Amino acid sequence: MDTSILNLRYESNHLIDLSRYASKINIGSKVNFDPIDKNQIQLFNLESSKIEVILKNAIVYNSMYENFSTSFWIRIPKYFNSISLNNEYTIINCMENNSGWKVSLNYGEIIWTLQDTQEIKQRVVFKYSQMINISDYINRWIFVTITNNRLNNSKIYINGRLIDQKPISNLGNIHASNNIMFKLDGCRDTHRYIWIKYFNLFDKELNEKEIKDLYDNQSNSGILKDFWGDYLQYDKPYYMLNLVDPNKYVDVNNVGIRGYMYLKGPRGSVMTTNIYLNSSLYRGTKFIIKKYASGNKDNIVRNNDRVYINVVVKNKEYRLATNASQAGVEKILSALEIPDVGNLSQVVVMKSKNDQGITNKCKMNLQDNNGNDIGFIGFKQFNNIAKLVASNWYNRQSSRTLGCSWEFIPVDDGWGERPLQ
Ligand SMILES: CC(=O)N[C@H]1[C@H](O[C@@H]2[C@H](O)[C@@H](O)[C@H](O[C@H]3[C@H](O)[C@@H](O)[C@H](O)O[C@@H]3CO)O[C@@H]2CO)O[C@H](CO)[C@H](O)[C@@H]1O[C@@H]1O[C@H](CO)[C@H](O)[C@H](O)[C@H]1O
Repeated sequence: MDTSILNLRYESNHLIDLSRYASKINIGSKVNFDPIDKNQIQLFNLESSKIEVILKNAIVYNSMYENFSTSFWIRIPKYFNSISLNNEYTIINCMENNSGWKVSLNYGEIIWTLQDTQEIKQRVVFKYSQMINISDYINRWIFVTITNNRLNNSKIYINGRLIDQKPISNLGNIHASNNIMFKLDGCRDTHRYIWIKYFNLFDKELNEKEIKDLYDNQSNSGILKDFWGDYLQYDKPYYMLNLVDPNKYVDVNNVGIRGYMYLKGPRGSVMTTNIYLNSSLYRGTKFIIKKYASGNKDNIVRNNDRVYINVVVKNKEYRLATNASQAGVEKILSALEIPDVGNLSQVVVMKSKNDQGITNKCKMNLQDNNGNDIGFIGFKQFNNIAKLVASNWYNRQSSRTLGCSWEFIPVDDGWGERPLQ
């Protein structure tokens, strides 16, 4: 039982339809594909930055009663300018002669619109704030699912969860376009772009289980993610965020075995008046993940990869390490001269999943040199200083949010902050 009417995927050297219908795909000259993952497609605010799918005539939506759904991932750069404030722009267009469906965006909004041949319309909308300290949505990959049941509602899901639903049983015949245009249409911000991936159309209303499964399956959950949702990489400098203490950042008081890594504050804020106000993300000692036991030639960090962690202090690389030999649960982490690590413990097991199954935010399980767990890396308040530690206390704990959850943040043009140093 195959409900896919379009499944747009990058294979070999081409974007192609992997559905049974084999619709034709025309790509403009200014479409960018991410080298690390060519399924990630960047569309600028330019006439030539477009992808047009010409649908088989027989699968064009033209009905009073047929249910259908769409799914895709999107990464939306922060809105930077007041010209975006009240400017709805189409991004995925299947409207013709004022009937059909489309996906549009606006300041802090993702919008679905349906319209019948008598111009009766209904919309469902996801809204997100740009005035939030740490956003789950701004410039981070979002999984969108929209379902349409002609007997009752359109529904919009975000990361597998229902956000909005609205009645559409009053709409009559909807006759959509023969082509789907992926293109910024009516956007007045000349600098705007989006990233998109994994666009699908389905000839049914997807149920909650199907949507959750699709989210889980397209998540690439064997691969660790950076803060934006891209693949976490080796050899790439990252700023660290601890989710349980998000107003602080990592620093090293002094390099060497008598120093320690710790959380210090304030992070401070980035703002453009009445457009955004967020915590500064480009703060503290950068981490670089290094290959240790990975067999893959590529630069991708996978679940259970055994690695080293380097830390950058005054533009020079040091090794994250601890002495595991004294009794005591928490092992304070230091930044060591790489040539002088000696018999200190440094091997880290990178985790994208809680157990074989359940996906968690990044964790780093430090090993001793006999291969026993020293514990997940987090932090411990030693009176007035929160020092970074590895601690098996974390390993024994529920599935609540703990101090061992981290995000890895690289500099990205959709965020727009300037690195201070
Ligand atoms: C709440 C707390 O401190 N939890 C610790 C845990 O501490 C245990 C025990 O819970 C605690 O009551 C006791 O604290 C007493 C102290 O030892 C005495 O010297 C003092 O006179 O009075 C204190 C209160 O009676 O200490 C115990 C440990 O010696 O110990 C575990 C390790 O087994 C953890 O350290 C736990 O704190 C967690 O540590 C985590 C990292 O491992 C992480 O940082 C968590 O933030 C933190 O909750």
